[PDB]
Amino acid sequence: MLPISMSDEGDSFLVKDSLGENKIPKNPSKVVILDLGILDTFDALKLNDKVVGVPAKNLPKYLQQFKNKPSVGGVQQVDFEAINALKPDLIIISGRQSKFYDKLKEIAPTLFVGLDNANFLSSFENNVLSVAKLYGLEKEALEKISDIKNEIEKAKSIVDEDKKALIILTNSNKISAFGPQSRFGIIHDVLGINAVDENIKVGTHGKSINSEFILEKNPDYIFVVDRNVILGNKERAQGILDNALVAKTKAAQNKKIIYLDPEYWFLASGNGLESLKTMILEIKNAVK
Ligand SMILES: [Zn+2]
Ligand SMILES: [Zn+2]
Repeated sequence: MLPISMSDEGDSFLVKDSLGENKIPKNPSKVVILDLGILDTFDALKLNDKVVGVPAKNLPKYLQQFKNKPSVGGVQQVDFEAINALKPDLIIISGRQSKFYDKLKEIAPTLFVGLDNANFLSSFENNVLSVAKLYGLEKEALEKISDIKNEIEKAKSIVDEDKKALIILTNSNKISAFGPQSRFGIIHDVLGINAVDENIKVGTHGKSINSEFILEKNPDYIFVVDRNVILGNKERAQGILDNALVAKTKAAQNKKIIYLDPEYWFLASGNGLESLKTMILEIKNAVK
C-alpha cells in the first residue's frame, strides 16, 4: 500500500496517502476520528482536547474516557449529519470507511491510516508518526514506538521455536482461519508464533473450517477472535469449540485455547499506541 507522505507548507502539510491528497493544518484542533486505534494514539499523545467526534456506537471499554465526546455514529454506520455539524478540520479514517472517502472529503481533509497486512509494523509506524508530525510530537511518538519494539523483543524471547498456532475468527457459528500476512497475522508476522499451515492463502474473510480440520492440524495454540461478542450474538466461541474433536487437540489439553479481546483485535486492529502495546502483552501473557 502507498504510505502517507507529508510536506511542510508553513501553516499546513500537503499530505498524500493511498486514497488521495489533502492540505492539513498544523495542530488541527477539531478532529473527527473514525479509526479506534488512532483515537487511542491521540490519548497516548495527550491530544484528547483535539478530538471533537468519535464513533460512540462502537467505542471500546478501553476508550471510555471519550464517552462524552460528540458521537459520529459507528465505524460502519457513519452519521454524516453529525460530522458536518462539527465542522472538523480533519477527519481520520481507515479501511471500513474508504467507501465513504469522497463524501467525507467534502466535509474536511480526510486522512487514510490503513494497515498493510503484508507490512504491518511499517504501516503502524507510518500512521502514528504522521499523526504525531501534525502536532510536533514525533519525539514522544518515537519513544512510544521504541517502547513497543522493546516489548516485542521481550515477547519474542519467550515464543517457542517449534510450537504452532491456529488463528481463527468466529462469527455466528462459522469458524474462519487466518494465516501469515492476513488479518490477525501479527501473531505470526510480528511475534513469530509459527502457523499450523505457514503457506495458507486466505481471502478477506479467512478460510471456513470445521472442528475436524482443527483436530487434523492439532495445533499447540488456538488464538480466537470472537466477532459474536461485538455483535451481541447468542453463540460464543467457547461453546462453538466445546466439542469432542477440539478437546482432543494439544491446545485444548494444554489450556491454550486463547480468547483474544475482540475490541482490540477486531475493532482497533492494533492501529494505535495503546492497542498494539496491549495486544503484544496479551499474546505474551498467553504463551509464556
Ligand atoms: Zn533453537
Ligand atoms: Zn512462519
